[PDB]
Amino acid sequence: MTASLSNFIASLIAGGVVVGVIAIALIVISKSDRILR
Amino acid sequence: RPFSDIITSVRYWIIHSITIPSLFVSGWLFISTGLAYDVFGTPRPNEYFTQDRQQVPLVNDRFSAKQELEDLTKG
Amino acid sequence: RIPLWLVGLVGGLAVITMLSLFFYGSYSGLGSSL
Amino acid sequence: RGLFDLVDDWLKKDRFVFVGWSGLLLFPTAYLAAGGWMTGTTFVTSWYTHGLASSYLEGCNFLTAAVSTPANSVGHSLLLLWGPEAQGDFTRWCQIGGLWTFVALHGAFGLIGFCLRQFEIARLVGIRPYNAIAFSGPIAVFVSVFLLYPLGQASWFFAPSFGVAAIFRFLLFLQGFHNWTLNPFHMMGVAGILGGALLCAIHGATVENTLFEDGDAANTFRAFTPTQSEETYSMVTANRFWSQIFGVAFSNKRWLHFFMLFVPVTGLWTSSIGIVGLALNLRAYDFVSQELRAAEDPEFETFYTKNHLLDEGIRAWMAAQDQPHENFVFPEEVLPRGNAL
Amino acid sequence: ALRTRLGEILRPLNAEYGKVAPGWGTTPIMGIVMLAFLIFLVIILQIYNSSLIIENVDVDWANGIV
Amino acid sequence: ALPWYRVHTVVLNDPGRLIAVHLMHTALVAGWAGSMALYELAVFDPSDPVLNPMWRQGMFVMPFMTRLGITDSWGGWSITGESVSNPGIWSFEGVALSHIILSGMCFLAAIWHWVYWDLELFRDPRTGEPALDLPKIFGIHLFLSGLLCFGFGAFHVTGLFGPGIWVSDAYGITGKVQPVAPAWGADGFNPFNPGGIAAHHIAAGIFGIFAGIFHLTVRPPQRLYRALRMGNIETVLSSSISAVFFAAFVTSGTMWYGAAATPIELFGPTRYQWDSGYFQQEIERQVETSVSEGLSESQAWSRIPDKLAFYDYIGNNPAKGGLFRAGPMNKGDGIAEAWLGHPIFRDKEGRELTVRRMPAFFETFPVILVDKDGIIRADIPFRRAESKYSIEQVGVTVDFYGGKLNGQTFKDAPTVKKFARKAQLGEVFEFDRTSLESDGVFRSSPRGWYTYGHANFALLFFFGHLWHGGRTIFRDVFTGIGAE
Amino acid sequence: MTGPNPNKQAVELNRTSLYWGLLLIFVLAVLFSSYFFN
Amino acid sequence: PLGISGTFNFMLVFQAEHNILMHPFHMAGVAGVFGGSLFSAMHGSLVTSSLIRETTENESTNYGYKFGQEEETYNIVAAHGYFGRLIFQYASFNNSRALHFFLALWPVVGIWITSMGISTMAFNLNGFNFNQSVVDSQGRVINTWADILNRANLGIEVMHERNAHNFPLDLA
Amino acid sequence: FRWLAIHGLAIPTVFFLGGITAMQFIQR
Amino acid sequence: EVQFGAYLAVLLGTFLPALFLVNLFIQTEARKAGKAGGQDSD
Amino acid sequence: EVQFGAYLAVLLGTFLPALFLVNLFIQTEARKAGKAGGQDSD
Amino acid sequence: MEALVYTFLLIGTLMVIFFAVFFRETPRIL
Ligand code: CLA
Ligand code: CLA
Ligand code: CLA
Ligand SMILES: CCCCCCCCCCCCCCCC(=O)OC[C@H](COP(=O)(O)OC[C@@H](O)CO)OC(=O)CCCCCCCCCCCCCCC
Ligand SMILES: CC1=C(/C=C/C(C)=C/C=C/C(C)=C/C=C/C=C(C)/C=C/C=C(C)/C=C/C2=C(C)CCCC2(C)C)C(C)(C)CCC1
Ligand SMILES: CC1=C(/C=C/C(C)=C/C=C/C(C)=C/C=C/C=C(C)/C=C/C=C(C)/C=C/C2=C(C)CCCC2(C)C)C(C)(C)CCC1
Ligand code: OEX
Ligand SMILES: [Fe+2]
Repeated sequence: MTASLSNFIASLIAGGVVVGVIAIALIVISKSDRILR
Repeated sequence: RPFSDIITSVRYWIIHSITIPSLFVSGWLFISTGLAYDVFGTPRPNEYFTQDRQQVPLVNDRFSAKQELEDLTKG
Repeated sequence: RIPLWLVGLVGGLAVITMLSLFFYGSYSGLGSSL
Repeated sequence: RGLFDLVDDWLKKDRFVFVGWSGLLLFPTAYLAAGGWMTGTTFVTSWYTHGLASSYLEGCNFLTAAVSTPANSVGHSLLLLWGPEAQGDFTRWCQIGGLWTFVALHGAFGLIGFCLRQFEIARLVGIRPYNAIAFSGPIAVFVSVFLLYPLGQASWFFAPSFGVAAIFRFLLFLQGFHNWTLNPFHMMGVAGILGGALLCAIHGATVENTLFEDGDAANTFRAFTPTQSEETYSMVTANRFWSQIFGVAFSNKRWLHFFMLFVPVTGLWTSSIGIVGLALNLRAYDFVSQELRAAEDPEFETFYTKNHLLDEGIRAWMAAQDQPHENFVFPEEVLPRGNAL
Repeated sequence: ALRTRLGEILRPLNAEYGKVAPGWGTTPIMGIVMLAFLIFLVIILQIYNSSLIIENVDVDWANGIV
Repeated sequence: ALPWYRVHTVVLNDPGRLIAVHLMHTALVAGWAGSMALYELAVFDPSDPVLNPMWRQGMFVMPFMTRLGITDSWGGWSITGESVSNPGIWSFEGVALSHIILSGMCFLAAIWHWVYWDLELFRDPRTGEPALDLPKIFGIHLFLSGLLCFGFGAFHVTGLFGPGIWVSDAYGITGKVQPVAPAWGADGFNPFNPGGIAAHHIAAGIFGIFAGIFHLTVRPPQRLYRALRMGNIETVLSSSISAVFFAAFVTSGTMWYGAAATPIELFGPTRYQWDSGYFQQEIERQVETSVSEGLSESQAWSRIPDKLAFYDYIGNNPAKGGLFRAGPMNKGDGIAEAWLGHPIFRDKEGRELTVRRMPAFFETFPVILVDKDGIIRADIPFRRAESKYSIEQVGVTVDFYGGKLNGQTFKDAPTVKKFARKAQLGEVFEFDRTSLESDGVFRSSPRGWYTYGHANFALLFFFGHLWHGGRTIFRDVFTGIGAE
Repeated sequence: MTGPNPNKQAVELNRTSLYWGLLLIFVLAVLFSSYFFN
Repeated sequence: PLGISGTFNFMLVFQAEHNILMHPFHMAGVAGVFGGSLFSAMHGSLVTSSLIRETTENESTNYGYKFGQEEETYNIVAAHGYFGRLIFQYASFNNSRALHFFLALWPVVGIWITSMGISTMAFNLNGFNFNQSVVDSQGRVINTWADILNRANLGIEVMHERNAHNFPLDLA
Repeated sequence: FRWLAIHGLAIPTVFFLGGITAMQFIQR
Repeated sequence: EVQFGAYLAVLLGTFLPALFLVNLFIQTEARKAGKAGGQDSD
Repeated sequence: EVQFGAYLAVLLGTFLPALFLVNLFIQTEARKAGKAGGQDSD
Repeated sequence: MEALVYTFLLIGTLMVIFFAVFFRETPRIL
């Protein structure tokens, strides 16, 4: 609700999408590059 | 593919004969157009000292440090 | 196909043009105490 | 089968650089500590924090460039880019000295992520994890100097800046103000570093000089196939050599190579304990029996009291320009000079 | 292998050994707690560091009631 | 055939003697804390708790008894100074003697639990081999620690059934053991709020009660039982150590930076109360309001307590001591007697000169007299030849206000130089250096020593996390690896 | 009592590791004495 | 001076009068002993990692080596595949002879070069001197880290042998 | 593919060397 | 003036741990002479 | 005022002869465990 | 009185160096 508290939760959301776009890209490519049995 | 088989190939040097000078000159123009002094806030040789401020500028506050550097970089 | 020693020659003298350029500007320009 | 198994099989695949699970912590954080240092020594100045020049834009070479510690007014703030000090601006973040904590924090999570890399590869190859335990040595020097030393002090300002000559003043700042060389924890650390360099110079030069003839060529590097079961140097000869030169010698290759692990690493752990004791200013500054005697007897001089007068010169002469935030204005007549210097 | 009277009471607490819940179980419930406890430690550190300012929370030596 | 560094691994496959050993470490820890506190009562002197508190006399474990509510002793003295007729059982001597009696009984129980190692409780009823059900042992032992956390915060701290926490004011003058009502808001995470400590152990005790209710009933998954190796007992030790140095950076952190759980009336002031001038600005503030209420100057400085000026002294900074010098801080310069007063330096022009104060870094510091705007006006010159700012030229006179030098004025250069040197060390005190053979160099407070041990410990236990942790995961290959 | 423990082992220290541990203590005694006497 | 505190009287006075830290031969031997203690503990760990099972878990690890045996006591292919994945493949010595030569090269070359740093600074060919090297366009001296290092050297220079000097320049 | 592995390290390096050669010719 | 508790620190810091390491060697050689069965086992 | 060489007399008069008598007992039990041949001889 | 301890530590260190060189456990093949 302050300047400092509102900016921190926005960084927490921004810290979620940085983990997110790495994770979402990693699941999709792990489907295509599976190893033959 | 082996690494030494890549750089001896011609098709390698076809691509990277354009990309290296187009990227080295962009690193030249990043400096000569005076752009790097404004992104990173580094002083030019003209502007270490000013006419008013003749001492060494320092930050002297925890929380208004952004406002104090708005003071010391206008003049 | 290019011989590999030609590649290390041209890139190797390219580094010398980069390094000796850096020892040039120790005696000219900024940081030269002129 | 499941979703976890496909991700586990993809990361551990044989490829150019082994990624693994630990590469998600190493490769983002190590890339930004290294790139934060190359940017901060090239572009970002120290004109507002220290009142110096520490960039390549400002004429400094490789030696006199650094990523510098922030101001003393910042205190121990983490200096987040979105924080109360920088407030989202990139340019004011760099001028306060925000890249230094950016390098040190993402660097501290690189050394976490690199030591986890050494546990993960050892489990896949199937070996004992002594590389990950010997690398804990250098973790104890990064943490207890770049992190635990400015925390005990007044701010991040008293930390080593990430530059070549900026480490060099930190070596000189720690003698005059702390008497660091007198500390027995450095003395046990020099014994491990000069002792560790000793062991690889001997074991390098004794293996290479008791080699067997495995070929007719004069070059002995050619005569070793890696998958051979015969040992490549005579251990009995090398024992017989040093038992007569030095008097005592290793008779155990398993004990020898373990001893080459213990000696360098312990010198980084014992020296790391002392630098935690200098965050608290618990320094080994004086021998009081030497100091009480030199006060009462103005003729008693040792080499030890000669080092205190060298430290008054470090505490007085550099501290004017060292700490511009405190505004030390010394007169010319208080600075301790010698005779005619 | 010596039956004691206190050993007879506590015996059903040790009688199970190595029974597991088959599958992944309550592992995704745990990670949501661990993601939450990671955010909790970040917040109370930044309160303490004065890098997260909360209104009517001042990190300074306060007058405890005497 | 065990090496000397593996002698205590005979207890790996023996739960019955795992307890007898863990009871013997307990009988030595408890016997230490009893015999340390008996040693401290032979050394403590409750003559003047204002200028000789317990943190000057090097008392280490004694500020941990008075933190949780022990002020009286069987001698009749108290740390609060109020006399008592009877402290009952729980005094300083009662606690010290009860940690000894607890040590003697954990000693005798460890003789039992070592001899009678073969109990049916530790056998597996399905295989017969000695096993410990580590998931349910964790459920029991976490449910107990939920009760002792919630029981502590609700009853000992809040004063429902207990004395409470030592609290204090902002400036270390008044302090007493009192019940503390919890603060549940965001103000609870202010660590200088003592209500946050009560709110913590009440809240987090409930989370520890109902996590033991979880970790009793629900069995581990098949994946996590194999991945974290929960059949092995060393995965308990690998991760218990991680939960122990993590706790030791916190306590060494909040001791060093200060918290409500570390009052400056018990452990001494922090170094950040010298660097920011936390007591210099406060002593002036109680004089700026006194002079504004129509007073003479010497009557304004006489209202200042001797305790408040005693914190404004560089010898009470924990960042001034050394490592291999030993003993209490009273070994430093002697037991303080009285406050000599507040010297005010004025030149022949009449302006006010303040002595520049020594920072915590400098062992030696040149005496410099500075006026209000930062201009160097006087000093004591090293080189006396070309002197331009000496006290003889400037003619600095000293004026005391308050203390035992209340109205006095010294005007000559021999006497002003003696008070200019001792005024850069904070306030000015009269000490007694002949009782303890005080040599003349500063020592450290128990705030400084606690931060030393428990942060050099926590760095060593980080290596134990990597040793015992990598020993758990890699268990099949510690005789060596196979060549195939 | 109960039965004999099957976890009885033996402790070893060869003549080599004696001289390491003796020299370890005396060199730490040489190093840290000067600071303790102060 | 043949002592311990006399060594640090020697090192500090040598710093003020010769500026050894900026001299590139002390730089080439700090790299010799930091590198030397690296490759010591890096080689000593990869042998101890890849030891072959010859003992039990009760006795010592070291007793799986009988003295004078002819069998190799560690899987060298194992430690090559580890370091071949820890950095990358081509940075690993499969040759144990060229590996045990690089352990002898790096420190010894680093201390030959360093000991000819003291030698060339015995004849007053000092290290680098970047004092007052960065100036603005006005010409005022902008400080660097070498200027802060200079003020530490000026403190030791004006205080070493505080009575032996009579003339303004320490020629000796 | 390893084109993202090298060129995350080489595309910056040539860009900074384009700036370090330009700073040799900058004077006051 | 030196601290008189430092004599107790050093001379017990020498003797108590060094006499410990002697004991682990004497019982090592006694077990080796114990198994060997000749003239010294008893 | 007490004699400060008496701490060294007593605490070495305790420890040095008492640690001696412990050693003769430990090597006694090691020889008995040495001959016995089971689980502890090595 | 103080330097007597330092001398005893030094010559006591040189004793165990003497015994380690000459009374060493001589390693033997087979
Ligand atoms: C919670 C604490 C804890 C516990 C219970 C253990 C338990 C164990 N450790 Mg471990 N360890 C710990 C912390 C702990 N460790 C830490 C912090 C480190 C880092 C230093 C290590 C490093 C370590 C190694 C490197 C090894 C062990 C080993 C062992 C096993 C046998 C111990 C032994 O034979 O020593 C016997 C010790 C002695 C006979 C004498 C030791 C003398 C010490 C060094 C000085 C005297 C101690 C001193 C009085 C203590 C003061 C108290 C202080 C701790 C506050 C055992 C399972 C061994 C193992 O893996 O088992 C196979 C082993 O090789 N540990
Ligand atoms: C009603 C809600 C409530 C309230 C008001 C509190 C109140 C508090 N809690 Mg608590 N807590 C609660 C519920 C609550 N708790 C619940 C439900 C849980 C879950 C069981 C916890 C778990 C918890 C933990 C685990 C901790 C607290 C702490 C605290 C204190 C925070 C202020 C402080 O000094 O932290 C200071 C802030 C920190 C110390 C941040 C920790 C981050 C670490 C130190 C980072 C570094 C780690 C690394 C290994 C160190 C080495 C690196 C080095 C280089 C720096 C305060 C007493 C902290 C405490 O007790 O400290 C005194 C603490 O550590 N709480
Ligand atoms: C019968 C119980 C009992 C009681 C009431 C006391 C009482 C006391 N002891 Mg004592 N003690 C006891 C048993 C007891 N002792 C035993 C059995 C031992 C041997 C282990 C000791 C060893 C001991 C020592 C060594 C010392 C004391 C001290 C003290 C005094 C201050 C306590 C203090 O500050 O601790 C503070 C306690 C803590 C900070 C513990 C924190 C617990 C950590 C943070 C737990 C975190 C992990 C948790 C389990 C995770 C799950 C949380 C979950 C709820 C979510 C106090 C008079 C001190 C003193 O002055 O001695 C005279 C002192 O130094 N005690
Ligand atoms: C004129 C020249 C003649 C030669 C001079 C003789 C001096 C030689 C010094 C003897 C070393 C004795 C240490 C015993 C050590 C001991 O006996 O070890 C014996 C050990 C033999 O190990 P093994 O392979 O027999 O062990 C196999 C297993 O049993 C391991 O336990 O040899 C070494 O490893 C020693 C190598 C390092 C040597 C360490 C020397 C450190 C230098 C000395 C530091 C002290 C100096 C202090 C002075 C104040
Ligand atoms: C900071 C930051 C960032 C960024 C990052 C990155 C991305 C970076 C990168 C960067 C990089 C990564 C850099 C690089 C650089 C490089 C360089 C610049 C190099 C150089 C080189 C040299 C100079 C060398 C030399 C040589 C040669 C060439 C050869 C011979 C040898 C020698 C060594 C001499 C971000 C965005 C996140 C944001 C935040 C902050
Ligand atoms: C039997 C019995 C009894 C008795 C008991 C007793 C009397 C107790 C005591 C006990 C004791 C009295 C104990 C003590 C202990 C102590 C300890 C255990 C200590 C130790 C410590 C340590 C070892 C440490 C170390 C160190 C040092 C020294 C220095 C620095 C470092 C360190 C810290 C590491 C009774 C009658 C009650 C009851 C019945 C039975
Ligand atoms: O003698 Mn020994 O140190 Ca070579 O510099 Mn000149 O001389 Mn004396 O002064 Mn500085
Ligand atoms: Fe080797």
